[PDB]
Amino acid sequence: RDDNMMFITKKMIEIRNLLQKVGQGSTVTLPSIVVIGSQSSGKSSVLEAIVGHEFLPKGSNMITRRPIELTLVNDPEAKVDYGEFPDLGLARVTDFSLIQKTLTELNQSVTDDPIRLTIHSPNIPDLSLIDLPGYILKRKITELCDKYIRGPNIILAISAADTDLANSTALQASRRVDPRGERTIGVITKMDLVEPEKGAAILSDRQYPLKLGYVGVISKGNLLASINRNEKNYFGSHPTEFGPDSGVSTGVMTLRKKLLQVLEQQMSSKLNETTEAIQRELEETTYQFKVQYNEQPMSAESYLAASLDDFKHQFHEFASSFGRPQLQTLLKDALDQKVLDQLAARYWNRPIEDLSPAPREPDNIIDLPKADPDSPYWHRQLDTACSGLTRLGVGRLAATVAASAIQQHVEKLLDKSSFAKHPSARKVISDAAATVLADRSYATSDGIEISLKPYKFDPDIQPNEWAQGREHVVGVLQAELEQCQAAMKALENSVGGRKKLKEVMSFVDKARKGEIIVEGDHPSGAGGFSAALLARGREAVFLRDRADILSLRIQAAKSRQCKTLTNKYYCPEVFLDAVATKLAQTAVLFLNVEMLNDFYVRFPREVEAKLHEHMHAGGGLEKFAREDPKVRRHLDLIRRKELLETVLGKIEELHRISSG
Repeated sequence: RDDNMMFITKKMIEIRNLLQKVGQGSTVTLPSIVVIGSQSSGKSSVLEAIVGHEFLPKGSNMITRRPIELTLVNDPEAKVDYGEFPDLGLARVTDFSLIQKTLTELNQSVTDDPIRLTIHSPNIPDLSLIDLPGYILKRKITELCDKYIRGPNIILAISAADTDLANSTALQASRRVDPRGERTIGVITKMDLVEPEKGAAILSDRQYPLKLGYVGVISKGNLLASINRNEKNYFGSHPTEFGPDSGVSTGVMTLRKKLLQVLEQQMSSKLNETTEAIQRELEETTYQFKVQYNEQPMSAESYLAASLDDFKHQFHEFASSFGRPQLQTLLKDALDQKVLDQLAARYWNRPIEDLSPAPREPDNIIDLPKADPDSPYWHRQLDTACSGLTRLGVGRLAATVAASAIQQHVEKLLDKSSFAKHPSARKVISDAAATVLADRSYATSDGIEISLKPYKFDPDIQPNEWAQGREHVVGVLQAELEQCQAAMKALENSVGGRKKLKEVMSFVDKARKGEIIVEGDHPSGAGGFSAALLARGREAVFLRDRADILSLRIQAAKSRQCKTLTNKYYCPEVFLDAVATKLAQTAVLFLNVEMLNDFYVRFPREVEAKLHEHMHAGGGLEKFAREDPKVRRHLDLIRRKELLETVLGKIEELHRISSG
């Protein structure tokens, strides 16, 4: 008739689960029933726990590496037998076969954390037992068991009637950690297959007595009531031995009632000291919240928003920094390299292989200053050079160059930004920039080609542009010369002595004249030189000839005859650089408007949308907060304080219920 006892035990198991949810070792907890049993005694254990409420998944092949915190609720007003998982909150399971597949899947998965469980049934009384592995690597299981039983939990030991009592590791360890036998109750299972003379012997024992006594039961829809009826009728077979007025106590209902009483008593006793300790740790947590974070509230979404605004301000400063002259230098450099490409491909020497060269005799690159001004060869050469340079993918070159530049700045800005950690969000940002630039790339390119269409027809060069082209050509050409000489010296140091590479140069020059010819029947050795030495000699001769042409053409570009633009066909370098600079600058105008400005406008919106879709689609906002240690400690402190507050509230409500 102790409905109020039922309610008070319910409130206390609730507050226990709350304390468990503030964390392990981060607070004091309330006791509960710990069950232990030997191999046979533990099969009878899991079977006992089954029949203690209703059929649930146990046994079979179990790792038992993780305990199972069963928290039961008295379930009036609900007419369906449903059990739910707290970690998978708000998810209910109707059939315990699904619970079978789930918790046995957690079994096969195997941290040492115990899985919590909650089951509601009107038949079952609210309780709080935890099932750890039964005794049978095996040293570790006994370590965890010992650790669990040493603390003042109400330990529930089971023992099969077949095994001797002094042989059961369940009762033996029960007596190991509890010599008085004051906080342990015993259950003798599989008791149907013994004589009731054994029943009185095992259940009523003076060899290893204990308070709370032993309780013998035979454990094995409507399975609860079925096992109940079996308990009621089995004892009619031998009523005088274990029946009314017999000292022993049996059946499942009595075991459950006793469990409720003992749990209520032990828990209620520890309740006062636990309560005082919780009040202390709430005081301390509040103190740390004041001193270290100045009581500043924090949420994951707040962190994400603030850091995103920081990144946006940083990007704004960058965009104010970037502008158009940077594009000017970038494009003008790329077109410098293109000018070099054209001049080499149309005027200068080629790569080197063993076959002797075609003569190219009628006109040569060095007679250019003193050649016929009306020369069809030179006219055609400079004209096809300019046509080739202009009718090149200058649009796609500008688009891809500006794209790589912007993306590089975005990744660097990210490196210095608040998104240094959280690599997932960082990748979302970078990929957003990449997709915006990719979207604008084609339109930028095609538009640049259209804007260049009039300079493709007549890129008329003004004298000032010509002088600019002269000054720039000198620097570009001389820089290329220095690169050639550096690669030459590197070739010398690579091959060995300068004299050796000079010898291989003599051989390659000999093969380049008529003085010697070689056939390709043996591609391993030609001359007194190896195949690799020969290849390196070819590259060395190429570098030599290109270097000589380069210095000669630098002197020619510095000549007085190149001062005026009227002999453009005599000075292709300066002319091509003038064309390159002009194309570069007008392409830079169109690029800056179209691609750059579209990036400055679309980039923040794309960041916002893709980040939202990531954080809300992946549930990755909470993990995003978890990634940074400082904010993780901050949110952990806030959650801890809130949890302790709600716990104290429940305790005060309970104390109100039992005081008035």
